[PDB]
Amino acid sequence: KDERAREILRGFKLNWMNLRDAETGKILWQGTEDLSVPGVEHEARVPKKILKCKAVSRELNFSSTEQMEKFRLEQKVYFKGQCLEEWFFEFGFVIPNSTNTWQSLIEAMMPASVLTGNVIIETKFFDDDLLVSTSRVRLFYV
Amino acid sequence: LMPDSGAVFTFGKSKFAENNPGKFWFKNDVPVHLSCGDEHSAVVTGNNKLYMFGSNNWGQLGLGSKSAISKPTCVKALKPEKVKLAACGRNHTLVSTEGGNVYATGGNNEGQLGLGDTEERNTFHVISFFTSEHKIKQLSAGSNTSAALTEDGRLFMWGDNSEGQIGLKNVSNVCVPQQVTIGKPVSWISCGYYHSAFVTTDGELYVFGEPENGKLGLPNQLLGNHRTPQLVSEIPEKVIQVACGGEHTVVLTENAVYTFGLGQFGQLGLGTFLFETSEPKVIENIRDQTISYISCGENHTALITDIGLMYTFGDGRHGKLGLGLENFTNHFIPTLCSNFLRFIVKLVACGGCHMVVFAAPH
Repeated sequence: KDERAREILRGFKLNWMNLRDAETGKILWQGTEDLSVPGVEHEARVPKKILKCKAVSRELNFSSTEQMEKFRLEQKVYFKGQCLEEWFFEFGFVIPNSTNTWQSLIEAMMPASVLTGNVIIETKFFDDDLLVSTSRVRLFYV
Repeated sequence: LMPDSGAVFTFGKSKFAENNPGKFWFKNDVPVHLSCGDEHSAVVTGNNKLYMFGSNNWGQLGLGSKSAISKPTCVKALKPEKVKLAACGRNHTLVSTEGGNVYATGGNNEGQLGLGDTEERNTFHVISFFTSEHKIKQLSAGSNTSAALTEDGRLFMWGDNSEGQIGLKNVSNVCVPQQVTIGKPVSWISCGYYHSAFVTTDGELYVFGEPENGKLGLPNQLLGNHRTPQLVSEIPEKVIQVACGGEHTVVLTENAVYTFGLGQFGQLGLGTFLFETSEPKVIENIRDQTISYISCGENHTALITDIGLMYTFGDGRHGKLGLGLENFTNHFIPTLCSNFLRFIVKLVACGGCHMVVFAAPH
């Protein structure tokens, strides 16, 4: 289990990520940094108006050398160490040596001036019941 | 080593490799203009060359891609042109040339590139409106907003107007330069994130944009008219410079420095527990100190003194205040950059998570 988790991680790469306004389709944020990498506190600077969005459409582009049965994410939104939201997203079967674009809808308030730099998204990378990695991104609302 | 003319110093997140100490210069060339956006930076040199670095996620560096950049990079495409000025917004860059051409690259969601559309670009595209007739004195750019100020005092703005931040009244946005006039020559322009301000030749300050957090410096009864430029009459003395940040504004007069808006990180410089003000307040701490230049980041501020010393205040994250390598604390009063005490600070620009300084040693 521990060796299999390391094998998946060594062959996994997040190529890019975008955030779109679900109604207009306009990109609010886009990045090329691999935010999935564990042990490093990543940072993202998003427009403060994202908090006014009813729904946000996220696209994740990832590559994986290893086959996966049920690639899925558990995400917790922490504000000053307090969990505000818990999200669950399921991709499913990952064909070995493939690159995939995964689209997910995130549905929605505290002011941006307080949230900025104080919000952490904790992402747990799972294949079925196997925890592959845990990564974190600190959010800035500017 | 470093030439007698000095070096460019970077603080905070410039996205350089490691290491890469955060200091550079140019062979037989000198920096003449600095600009910083939310996550990127521009350096214009005396040989009329343009160097870009920082984030390239929207193609705001104009290098022909959206790939990561980890060092100052010369814009090859603009080499036939004589680059004079640059402005960096949230996700876009504006450039003006001596021959009369103005160029733009990067994000374009609200028409901030001035190209007549909303499609993002990764190379510098000419804005056809501007010709050799328009002698550009100053460029400015905020969050999806753009501005150009000419030598004879005409102001042109474009991009987002959803909160009145480009002063075009009822219009939601424009994708081409539009003139903003109150019937007076404009001497200074600053585009903040969601608000903008200009100074007239007779020393009057005009503000417009999002009527939130007190950043316009206007009394309550005038906040409804935020979509058109309005006079800040509460400042009695003649205004010389204005710098607009994320949620705050900084004003230089021939008597004092004024700040207003949000200051939860110390960016107002008005003391440890003064978190905000809706009316302009004098920074009393530097009342005896003459200030020659003001610069505004998203949530920090820099001031160059009469003799080329620098004071900074605001959010200290990643060392962007330029005070110490180990210090990342927020500063609520203007604090001397003692690391530059043996230096003349000649140019400064403040971004979202970084600051760029041109300084020369004694």
